[PDB]
Amino acid sequence: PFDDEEPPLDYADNILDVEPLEAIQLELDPEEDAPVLDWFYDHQPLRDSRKYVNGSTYQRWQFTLPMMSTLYRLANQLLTDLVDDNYFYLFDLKAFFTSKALNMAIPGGPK
Amino acid sequence: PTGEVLSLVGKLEGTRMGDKAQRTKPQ
Amino acid sequence: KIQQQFSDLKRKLAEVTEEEWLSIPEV
Amino acid sequence: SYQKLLKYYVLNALKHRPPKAQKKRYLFRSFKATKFFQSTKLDWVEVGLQVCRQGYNMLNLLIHRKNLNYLHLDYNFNLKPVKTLTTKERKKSRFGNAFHLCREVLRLTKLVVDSHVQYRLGNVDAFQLADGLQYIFAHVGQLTGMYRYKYKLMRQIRMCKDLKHLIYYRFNTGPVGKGPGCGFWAAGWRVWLFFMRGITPLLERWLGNLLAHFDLELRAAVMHDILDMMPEGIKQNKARTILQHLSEAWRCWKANIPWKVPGLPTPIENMILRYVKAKADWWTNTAHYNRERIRRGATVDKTVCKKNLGRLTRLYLKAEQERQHNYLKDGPYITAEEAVAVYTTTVHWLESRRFSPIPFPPLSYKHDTKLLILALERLKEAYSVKSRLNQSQREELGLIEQAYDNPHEALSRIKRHLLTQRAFKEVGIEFMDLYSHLVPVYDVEPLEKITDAYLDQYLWYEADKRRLFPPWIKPADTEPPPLLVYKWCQGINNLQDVWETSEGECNVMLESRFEKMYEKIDLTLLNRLLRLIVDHNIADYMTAKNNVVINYKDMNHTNSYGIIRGLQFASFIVQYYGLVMDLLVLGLHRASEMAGPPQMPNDFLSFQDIATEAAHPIRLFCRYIDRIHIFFRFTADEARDLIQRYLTEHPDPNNENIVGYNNKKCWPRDARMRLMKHDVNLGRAVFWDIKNRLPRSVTTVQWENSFVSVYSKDNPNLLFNMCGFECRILPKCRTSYEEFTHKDGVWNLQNEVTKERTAQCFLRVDDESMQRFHNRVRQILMASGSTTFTKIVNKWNTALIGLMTYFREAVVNTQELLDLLVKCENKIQTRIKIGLNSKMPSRFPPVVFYTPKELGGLGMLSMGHVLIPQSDLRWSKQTDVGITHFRSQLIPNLYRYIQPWESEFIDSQRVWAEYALKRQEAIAQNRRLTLEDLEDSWDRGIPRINTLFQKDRHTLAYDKGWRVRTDFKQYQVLKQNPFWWTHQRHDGKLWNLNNYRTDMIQALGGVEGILEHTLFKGTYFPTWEGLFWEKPNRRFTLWWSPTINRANVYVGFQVQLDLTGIFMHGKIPTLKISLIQIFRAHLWQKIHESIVMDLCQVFDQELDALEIETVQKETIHPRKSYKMNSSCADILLFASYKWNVSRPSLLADSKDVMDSTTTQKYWIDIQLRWGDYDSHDIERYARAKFLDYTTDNMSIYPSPTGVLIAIDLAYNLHSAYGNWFPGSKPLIQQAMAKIMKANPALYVLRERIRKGLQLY
Amino acid sequence: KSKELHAIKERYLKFVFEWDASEDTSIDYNPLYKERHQVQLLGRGFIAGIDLKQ
Amino acid sequence: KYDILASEDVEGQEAATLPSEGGVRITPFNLQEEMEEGHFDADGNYFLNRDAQIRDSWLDNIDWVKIRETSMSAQALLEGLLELLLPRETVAGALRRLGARSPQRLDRLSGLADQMVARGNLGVYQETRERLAMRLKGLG
Repeated sequence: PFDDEEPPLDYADNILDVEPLEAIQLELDPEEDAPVLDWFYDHQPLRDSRKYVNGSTYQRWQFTLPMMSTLYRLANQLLTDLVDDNYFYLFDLKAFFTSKALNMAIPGGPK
Repeated sequence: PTGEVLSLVGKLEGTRMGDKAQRTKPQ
Repeated sequence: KIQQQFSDLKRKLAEVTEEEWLSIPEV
Repeated sequence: SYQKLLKYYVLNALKHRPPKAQKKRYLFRSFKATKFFQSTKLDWVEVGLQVCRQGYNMLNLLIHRKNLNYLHLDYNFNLKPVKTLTTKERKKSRFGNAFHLCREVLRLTKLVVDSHVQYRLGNVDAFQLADGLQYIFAHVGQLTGMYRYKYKLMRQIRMCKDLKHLIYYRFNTGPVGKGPGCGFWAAGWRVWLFFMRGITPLLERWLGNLLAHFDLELRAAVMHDILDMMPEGIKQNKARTILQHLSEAWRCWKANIPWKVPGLPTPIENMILRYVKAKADWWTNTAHYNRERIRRGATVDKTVCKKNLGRLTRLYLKAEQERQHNYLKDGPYITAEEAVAVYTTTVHWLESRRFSPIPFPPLSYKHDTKLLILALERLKEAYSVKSRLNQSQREELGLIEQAYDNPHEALSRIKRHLLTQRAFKEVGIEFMDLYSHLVPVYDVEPLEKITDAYLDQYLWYEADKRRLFPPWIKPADTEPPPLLVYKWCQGINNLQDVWETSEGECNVMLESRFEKMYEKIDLTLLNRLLRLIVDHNIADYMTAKNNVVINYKDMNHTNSYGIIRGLQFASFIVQYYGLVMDLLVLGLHRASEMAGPPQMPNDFLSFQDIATEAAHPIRLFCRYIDRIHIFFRFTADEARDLIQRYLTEHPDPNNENIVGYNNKKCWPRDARMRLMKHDVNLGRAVFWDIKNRLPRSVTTVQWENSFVSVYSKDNPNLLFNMCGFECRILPKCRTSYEEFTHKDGVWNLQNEVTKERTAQCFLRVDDESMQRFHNRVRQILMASGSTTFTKIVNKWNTALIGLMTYFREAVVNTQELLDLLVKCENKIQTRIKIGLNSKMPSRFPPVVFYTPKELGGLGMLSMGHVLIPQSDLRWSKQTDVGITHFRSQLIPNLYRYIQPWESEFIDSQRVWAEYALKRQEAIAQNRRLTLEDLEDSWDRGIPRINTLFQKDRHTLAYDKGWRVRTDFKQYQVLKQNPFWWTHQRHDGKLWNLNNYRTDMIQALGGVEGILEHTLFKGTYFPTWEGLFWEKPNRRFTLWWSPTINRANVYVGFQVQLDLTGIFMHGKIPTLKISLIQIFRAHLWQKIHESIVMDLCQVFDQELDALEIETVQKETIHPRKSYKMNSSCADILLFASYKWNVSRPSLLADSKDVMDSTTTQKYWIDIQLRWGDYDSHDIERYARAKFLDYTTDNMSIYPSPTGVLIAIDLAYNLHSAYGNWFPGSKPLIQQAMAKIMKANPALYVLRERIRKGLQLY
Repeated sequence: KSKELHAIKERYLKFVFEWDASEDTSIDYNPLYKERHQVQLLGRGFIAGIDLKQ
Repeated sequence: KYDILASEDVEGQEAATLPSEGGVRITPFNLQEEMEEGHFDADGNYFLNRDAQIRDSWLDNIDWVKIRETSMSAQALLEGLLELLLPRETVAGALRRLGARSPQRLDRLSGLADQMVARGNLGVYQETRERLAMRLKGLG
């Protein structure tokens, strides 16, 4: 990003008071995303709300079902949407362990 | 094209062992 | 160790007297 | 990528270890507890900038703490040296891999933090920032280069690439096209965080540091224990005396002597004995380990390896002394009744043969002089032409030449030694280090050597005369081992219905070793046996000869049981004992049936009548020196009876006979022996039957060293290992069911009566033979050391020739041997390269190796697929017309130039039948067969037809048993003989590679094409035909210098030579010293000065007629001669008028166009160069330098118009590209012609390089 | 068929940044192990990552 | 061992002084440095002295020769910090009380503390005004 002979820019001179550009944030719908609309994009959401999070140490979380449903809908793009482990038949940890022990390779599996 | 020597395995199809072997004439 | 194996002969070494010491020949 | 990710997932889940229990200790709490740290709350970007600057400062402090200032670490963490870096300075700047790993980690941190700073300033967008971060975390090997300082980092780099592939191909779907728009950096970021978890302790330890004779040891410990148990007063007298006694005990143990010091105290002696025993145990263990490492292939120096062997010699010598001791204690291991039984067997056999006992040689034997000459010649074979002749070595030659001088006194001396000499001198022994097994070699006194050699020749001649040895005994003089295998296969295939198994008949092929044959020959029983077939005095001589003390360095024993096995007549003794063993094995009836009746004895494999052939299970028998090969044929009844007898003697209830069965693992599973119960039981039964006939005390046949292959209705293949050949006979009617083309390894066996192909014999090379060859090459590389490259290539060529002429078709069939051959060829080339230069080159031109020795190259015989690049067949030749370029492909392989064994045998049979016909038609004509006849059969016949026209052919006709003698030569001569199987004198020459050399020269590109890569064109010799060499690695590397110092083979180079115009692509120190000596005393500057002076004189002589005012010697800087980067003016012309000069054209550009301009001053520049093979084109060099210097700033030229003549000293080439005025072009051409005809300094350089090349 | 028989017979008788394609698996002969039937998830479940409209 | 050939044997070893020219390095005309690196034999070989040392992959191959590219008085400082320090406070306490953002007063106090720790005592930020006042009295 920077030249090879320029000392790093001082934070107090060129970055301290500069208003940063907007970050990547999805436009949460006001109604269908109500449970998570208020705290979704925070450094540590719900940290100061003793109802939902253990405390300042941020070591335990208790959530309500309407919030879990919203979080589950939002992340569907990263989710397999399978309901079973039959999909991994002969393609799971035990199968790969056996193939390694038997010195064989399942097609599409590790060698 | 390196100068490394390659195995003859699979490269003998067009050659026999006896071809190009010649005989000399008395001096 | 090596001295652990040689300990028996080392203990039996002190049994010898001094009359046989200056009489030890050289090669 | 998917599969590779899954692999590491499974490995993590499997290699997972429980987290160890510990006590909570936190580093940062400890830091905050001290008063040196304080806490605040800052923006992440500010802390990133602080960490970047802190790391930069800490690296600078590490660099500057040794007070050096010649390396600069910029802000992006690039460590560039300030100036050209000195060797002493190249030792202080050695920081370690940890330093550069930390520097590159800080570079990664700097990249991330600067990316965030770019985002914060507003230079880039959030999406651009995320894309940049993913690019950083994925393209880290292309942005940092950490992997150089730790190789394990390629795992992380490949994992990041795999994650990139997995993520992108889901990100880039539908409307999202392929391109740089993805910023899902959550995976690579994690991968580069778990790396920092592991190396953090390592780098902190480094920064923590940087910042604020086992046997001798055991002997020393034993001596320290003795001193601890010792009085303090006597420490300067007895400590050395005790150590001296321990050294004497060690020396005696090495020599197997009973060391004893009566003066030494009993406890002191006991402690010394314990120390000696410990040292001996350690020495034995170390010697065994080192021998195993050497055999496996571990590399060590020849001196320490020789020490290890000599250690092994002492162990074997001690074991042999012990064996003689047990025989002296246990007496004759053979029983008296066994002795009389074998003696009765032999006397019955010999009286059946009506044998006439060999008499003592009378005084006036018709051939005694002939046999003496043969013995002396055979002895001389050991002494090759060499300058290493010690007192005993020269004594032996003095004695054999004296015998040559007066044969009669020598014969009388021999006869006297036979009649009287019973006590002899000690025989020295060493060992050939065949990495598989150690072979003893015995050194006999030269007078005894001559006596034994004459006895060997005489006895072999008489036995061949009297037919003592039946045809089954091998090796025979009429037939080499490769023909032994062929005749054995044909004899198997020509038996009556040998391949029929409808009734259930089974063929059994057995092979064994006669274990410990030489060792277990009782000398008294030996004497008794020899007394029948030879005179009693001669028998007494030879038996007394093996009762002789054997010595090595210091350890000596007498041999009472074994045979010396190095004596000249040991061949005859072993071949007679083997005959007696054959009488034991075959029995008198079957032995007589095979041998035939005495007046009409049968050949190798034939009987008088087929009924005689089918009168017993044993159809064929063939004993080598100690190997035995027996071929049985059983009916169903016979096989079942033998199986029943064996199982009665050795019951097998649980079918355990299938466990210890030796098989030929080299063949495919369907081609091996199939271990069915009936076949296994039959093989075990026949082996047990054969073993029972031999008494165990005389000799033993061991199962684990034997191989019994059964051919029946279950096993369709017959297998045997004969004389190093791996043969597998497969009948056509049995499991073949396939049309076959001609395959090199396959022998088309046919029935001798119906001429129909009934079987195929597939051939292969023995695993033992391949390992022996591999160990030979390993010896060649390991024992190379300081030897010349020519000697290494000669040894490799000898090994390859021996292997390829012995195993002609077998090597072609054996793929493993082809791979081994290519590997060994590459290893030889690599060792030559390393000797040439330590750095391993790229694409070394093979023209260096494969060029014939007379042509300056090494002359490597090739057994591999080498593709000569088309860029290596280009050469240029310069005449007055100019430089002319020409071109000329696979390097020929040996195996094409050796005739296959099968074709050789059929041609030999046909040609010798032709010779018989020609000989009878000629003694009908009463003349002798001349050279004009048989000329079409010159290099044909396994006994080469040429042997009929030798001078010693009459003398050689009395040399009997020469093949077995050659086989036993390895047991007497310290040099391994690749040609142990054939003799040049008797069999002739069986191979011809002159055509190989000619096709070699053609393939490398002709004589010219080979010479182009050489320095020959520098020698300025008009032709190559009339030159000669003076018989060298320095001369070799200098000769091939132009093609070795090229930029292609070595890159990242072109360090300039001092006071010289030479670029050395790569540190080639041998080429460097050659070039220093060849350009001594400012030779390059003298060249430039003298050529400038010659041009100035030429131009002064041609001043007026070219319209010239004067010629000015432009000021030439002393280093301008070797100034390539820029240039200056050498010769300046003043016209006094305005010249009309043309467009810059080459010297040979007879067609030139006017530049439509005029000038007054004309500068002439000369650029000297050392062209390599790739860049010796003087015309391109001249044009490029002229067009670069004119348009250059550091090259000041008085006028835009001028010429730049470039002279290639390496190839004696020239070209001028600059402008030309009237008369300048032809005059300059005449000038360069004259300058290269008679320039004093150019002639000096040419003469000097000729001296350096040693080429006259 | 031919690869079928060959498999039967066989059974019974430098810094490389990118992975070598020779290390690939799933180069199979049985059409059932190449053209695997794709899960449809009742037409309502979908695979993660890939665009939904596709 | 074979006698290492002398640099006089090859002769013509001009004492070149220039280290490089036009980027490319200038090798020495004398084999003294090369002999030191690896000794010759009596027949022009190059047995290299076995370099038994740490591994520096950067150093063994440098990118093919790479690219070839006032203090105030101690009493004065103590007096300034004491005048700049409020009652019943350490220097760190003053920094905390003035850091809830006079900015220039805070800057001066932190600077004085930084110089003071640069003097050689690291216990600056853990000393109340009473301790430093007593220290100033002791030196005064």
